[PDB]
Order: sequence, then C-alpha cells, then structure tokens
Amino acid sequence: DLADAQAQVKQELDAAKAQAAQLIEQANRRAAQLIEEARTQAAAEGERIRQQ
Amino acid sequence: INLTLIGQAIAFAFFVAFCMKFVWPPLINAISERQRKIADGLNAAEKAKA
Repeated sequence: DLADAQAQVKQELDAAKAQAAQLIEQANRRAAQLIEEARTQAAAEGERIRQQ
Repeated sequence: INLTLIGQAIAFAFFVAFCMKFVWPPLINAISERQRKIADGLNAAEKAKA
C-alpha cells in the first residue's frame, strides 16, 4: 500500500493540472467572445445614431 | 560426601569454558526478535504515510 500511495498522489496531481489547463483556457476564450460581441453591439448602435 | 577436589576442579574449569566460549552464538540471537519488532513498527508507519 505504501508503494500504491505515491502512484495515486501523482495520478491526482496530473489530473489537477489538466483541470488547470482546461478551465483557464476556457475563461479567456469566453472573455474574447464577450469582447467581440460588445464590439458588434457598438457597431450596431453608432450607425443607428447616425441614421437618426 | 568425599571432597575429591578433582570433581570441583573440572566443574569450574569446564563451566567457565562452556559458558564464555559460547556466550557469542547467544549474543547473535538477541538481534532477530528486535529487528522483527523493527519490521512490525515500520509497517505500522506505512499507513500514516498513506
């Protein structure tokens, strides 16, 4: 069981690092999507002002 | 009974021999149980490591 312990410890640390990679990669991608969407909204709004 | 100092002479001499001469194989023997206890304490520590 002592030998098993370190193997499980490593198999937890690597999974934690994989979670780190995945979610941190998701967050900034969502942020970029939000930036683009806000830019599109502003594009829609400015031309409305000009047409008015 | 009779003194017969030969008997006591041989008794002391062979006693001192048969004891000092073979104290050593006994002195070997003390260690095995002690190290068995070492094993049975270390296998106790392993679960704390878990």
